[PDB]
Amino acid sequence: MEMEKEFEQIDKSGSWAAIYQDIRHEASDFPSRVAKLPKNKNRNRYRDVSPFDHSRIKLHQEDNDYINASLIKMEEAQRSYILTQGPLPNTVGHFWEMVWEQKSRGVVMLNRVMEKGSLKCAQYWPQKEEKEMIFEDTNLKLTLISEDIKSYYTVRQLELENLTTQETREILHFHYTTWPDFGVPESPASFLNFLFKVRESGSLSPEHGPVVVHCSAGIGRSGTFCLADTCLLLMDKRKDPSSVDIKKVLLEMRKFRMGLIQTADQLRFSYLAVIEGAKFIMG
Ligand SMILES: N#Cc1ccc(O)cc1F
Repeated sequence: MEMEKEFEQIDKSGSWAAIYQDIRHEASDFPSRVAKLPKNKNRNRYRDVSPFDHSRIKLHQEDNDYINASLIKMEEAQRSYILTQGPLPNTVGHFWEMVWEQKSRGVVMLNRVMEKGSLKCAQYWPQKEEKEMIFEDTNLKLTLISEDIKSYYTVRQLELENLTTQETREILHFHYTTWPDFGVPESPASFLNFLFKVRESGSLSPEHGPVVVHCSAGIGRSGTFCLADTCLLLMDKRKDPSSVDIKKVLLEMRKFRMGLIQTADQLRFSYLAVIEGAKFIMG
């Protein structure tokens, strides 16, 4: 079926939970043996969210190459993404090592450091220009260059220096700051505006390594971001945009990382975002 009318048909019939459970039943199951080794317990935020072995990002280190991060490669859309958990106190250096090694231009953050009164990820970037951060375990230095605070999101320019080679690179930090503590946003308008700002920066384009996207677990809000982006790109590329099937795209993405889209409300919100976004691309 088309999307917008499949949408109204699920709303009128109140069957979002049944649709979402079908997706969960059909999703791929692949091994995640490296994630579950005992030496990696303090590298995982949640015991039930792990990268598959076949798609995990490897750190260029001979001691321990593990990080909770997955490469999502979308062949028809010609887009790639790295989805990862919010960094932990003992993985902030690994996080920036990955950004460096994979040649990423942008980092997309969809959570606040504290939500619901608890810490959802480490304070992994510097908050003042004159107070830089040094990660001694991976030999990297990170400096805040500028910050632009808007009503729904903040954009930061950062400098990452590889202290071994003295090479430097500019990284863009796109921080969506207004996702509610419970539920999903009422309108997709500010999320779409944010997606378009990431696109306009070059961070999603083939001349750079894959964008790094995270929330707390790296599957829920993060899944919504890449699902919406890929669906809108396919609608631009194809002769028949109504042929784009969001449930099929989500199942393809779940071949590369488990659990993408965590609730039926997040599924409905993804439909809403793609529907409204398709009108702005042209309406
Ligand atoms: N990209 C892409 C893509 C194309 C067709 C499909 O059924 C699912 C997909 F993710």
